[PDB]
Amino acid sequence: IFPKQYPIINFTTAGATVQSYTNFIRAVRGRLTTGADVRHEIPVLPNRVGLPINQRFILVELSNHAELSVTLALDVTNAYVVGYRAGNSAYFFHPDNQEDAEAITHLFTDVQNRYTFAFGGNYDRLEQLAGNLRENIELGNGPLEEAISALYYYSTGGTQLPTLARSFIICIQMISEAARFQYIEGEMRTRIRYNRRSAPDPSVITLENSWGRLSTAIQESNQGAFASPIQLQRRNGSKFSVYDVSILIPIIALMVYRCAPPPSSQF
Amino acid sequence: ADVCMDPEPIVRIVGRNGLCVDVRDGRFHNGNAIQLWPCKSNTDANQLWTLKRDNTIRSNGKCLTTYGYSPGVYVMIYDCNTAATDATRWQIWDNGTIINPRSSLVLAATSGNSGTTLTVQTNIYAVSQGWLPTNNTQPFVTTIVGLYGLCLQANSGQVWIEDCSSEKAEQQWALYADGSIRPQQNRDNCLTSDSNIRETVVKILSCGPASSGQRWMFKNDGTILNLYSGLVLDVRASDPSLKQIILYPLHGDPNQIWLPLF
Ligand SMILES: *[C@@H]1O[C@H](CO)[C@@H](O[C@@H]2O[C@H](CO)[C@@H](O[C@@H]3O[C@H](CO[C@H]4O[C@H](CO)[C@@H](O)[C@H](O)[C@@H]4O)[C@@H](O)[C@H](O[C@H]4O[C@H](CO)[C@@H](O)[C@H](O)[C@@H]4O)[C@@H]3O)[C@H](O)[C@H]2NC(C)=O)[C@H](O)[C@H]1NC(C)=O
Ligand SMILES: *[C@@H]1O[C@H](CO)[C@@H](O[C@@H]2O[C@H](CO)[C@@H](O[C@@H]3O[C@H](CO[C@H]4O[C@H](CO)[C@@H](O)[C@H](O)[C@@H]4O)[C@@H](O)[C@H](O[C@H]4O[C@H](CO)[C@@H](O)[C@H](O)[C@@H]4O)[C@@H]3O)[C@H](O)[C@H]2NC(C)=O)[C@H](O)[C@H]1NC(C)=O
Ligand SMILES: OC[C@H]1O[C@@H](O[C@H]2[C@H](O)[C@@H](O)[C@H](O)O[C@@H]2CO)[C@H](O)[C@@H](O)[C@H]1O
Ligand SMILES: OC[C@H]1O[C@@H](O[C@H]2[C@H](O)[C@@H](O)[C@H](O)O[C@@H]2CO)[C@H](O)[C@@H](O)[C@H]1O
Repeated sequence: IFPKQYPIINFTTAGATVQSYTNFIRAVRGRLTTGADVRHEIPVLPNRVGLPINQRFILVELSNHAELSVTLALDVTNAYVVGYRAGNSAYFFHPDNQEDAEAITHLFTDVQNRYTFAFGGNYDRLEQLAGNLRENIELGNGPLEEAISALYYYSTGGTQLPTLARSFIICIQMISEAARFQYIEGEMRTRIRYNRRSAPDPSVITLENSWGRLSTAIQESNQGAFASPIQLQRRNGSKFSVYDVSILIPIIALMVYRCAPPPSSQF
Repeated sequence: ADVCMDPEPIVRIVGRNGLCVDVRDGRFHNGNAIQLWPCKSNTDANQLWTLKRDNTIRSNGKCLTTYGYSPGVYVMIYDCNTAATDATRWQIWDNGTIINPRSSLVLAATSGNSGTTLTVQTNIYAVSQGWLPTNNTQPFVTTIVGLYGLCLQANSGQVWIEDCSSEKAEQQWALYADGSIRPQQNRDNCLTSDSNIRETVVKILSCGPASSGQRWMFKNDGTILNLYSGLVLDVRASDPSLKQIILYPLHGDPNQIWLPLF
């Protein structure tokens, strides 16, 4: 099927600063959504039913000023990493359904030969394979440099599975998760500004595990909002429950599509 | 999957100074006054409201109804059948307004005194006209981080941006259901600008007038908007040391981008 050429946003961790982080993420965000569907002020991503494969994935090229470079394929419908190309090689997480496995075929069509992992890129799997939870894995510019190098040397043979999986958790959190939430983006910019290496707080973990849940809650909400509180965490492990959309508007940047508007028009 | 199946949640409606929308003395007789009252812990029907698919708000079988379509009339409870169909009708907006679509006469509270009867008034986007459907009766206490990673800080009558000493003369804020941003240690004090035009006069002045200018929205694009004037919170010159947060139109630069860090 596919001709065209997917879109490419590149970032470099080399002389990384809070502005080039910030402009990397607006450029990712502006490449995931088409502007058509905003609901209670947040953008909604495309529906994977109605989508041509040429509109399906965007490409992120990351590099080091310390040599290497890798390209991650983001899926436009959930902003999440499906795989990557390193050198002459292309590696993909194991598609969990028949529609997706056909799609992934169109990603890095020039490569010598594509390899499909036995595991998925859902954190559950990746963190078991790293032997370490997201709370023990640090985030910051210096973690992503390392991760680009680990990703790059799995093609050659440094390889080592725990470390690959730990590099995947760092990339997905500093690109996909930061695109989805202006809270996690700013969290990553606090680390770059002060040269911190820091494991993410309980706040960050809960938002990430609630992305699909907040997208449903906001989309089937009423006006005002919602049929059930979504419970969330503070930076310190605490409390609160959310019953409405207004607190969520400066904190979710993108939502996955759950249901169409009441006709093509609303919010 | 499907067109979005929307619901009908049983929620409290919280509004000026933190008080919940209430059916007076717990009685449902046609004509009884809806009023502002301290929020209750328990399940008394007179403070819980069902947002129905047909756009009526219902405490215990009866609808919140406006007396008439004029600035000044009170809001009362009324059996939905007997009551004039589009006077039982209300829309709840993302920016905290419950309107009755017959001009923009808005649910309002004109005193924030316990027991005040609710009236409908013309829409000037004021604190006495911001409402939140929520069963969460306490405001959200956050730190607001803005230009160069600096925190918003109030020290008695002024507010400016300074660095986040995560314990300091405070810089933790309570964000109320009426749309006000209040300095957490003095909670009957409000982030206030005598807006309409501009400049620093984003002071900390009592919440009591409940003005437009004391009402603020945190938008998706990171700005803190004054709903009324249409201008956003702006650090003068992008210069933290001038110690002034003015009000200015949206250009989109970092000195107008803020974040709620909880
Ligand atoms: C914020 O806070 C308030 C108060 O704390 C919460 O209020 C509760 O809301 C829940 C869910 O919204 C309410 O629960 C449901 O009410 C249903 C009523 O149904 C009618 O059912 C029969 C037929 O089944 C009809 O003939 C008759 O007219 C009944 O009145 C119940 O059906 C639900 O419960 C029971 O359901 C199953 C299956 O039917 C029964 O078999 C079991 O007996 C089961 O126990 C359920 O009660 C609840 O009533 C509300 N509390 C109050 C006011 O009592 C808000 O939900 C919360 N807001 C948010 C957004 O979180
Ligand atoms: C606080 O929160 C509320 C949230 O709604 C804001 O209110 C509405 O503000 C909107 C802008 O978001 C006003 O918009 C204009 O809306 C009009 C029609 O939309 C209705 O019609 C369609 C279908 O016909 C319905 O699907 C939809 O659901 C609405 O019922 C249009 O007249 C406008 O379109 C035209 O504008 C100009 C023409 O001058 C051109 O761009 C085009 O011709 C364009 O077609 C535009 O869409 C809406 O009227 C407001 N009122 C209400 C009750 O919704 C508040 O404004 C906000 N407060 C603040 C301070 O921001
Ligand atoms: O209106 C104030 C307050 O009234 C409570 O109701 C009382 C009522 O005032 C009293 O006369 C009656 O004997 O018992 C009722 C329940 O305590 C409401 O419950 C409360 O919501 C407020 O609305
Ligand atoms: O006057 C408020 C307005 O100032 C703009 O900025 C100028 C500033 O006036 C002056 O010191 C000099 O020209 O450089 C500044 C940087 O542009 C701000 O852009 C605007 O946000 C307001 O803060």
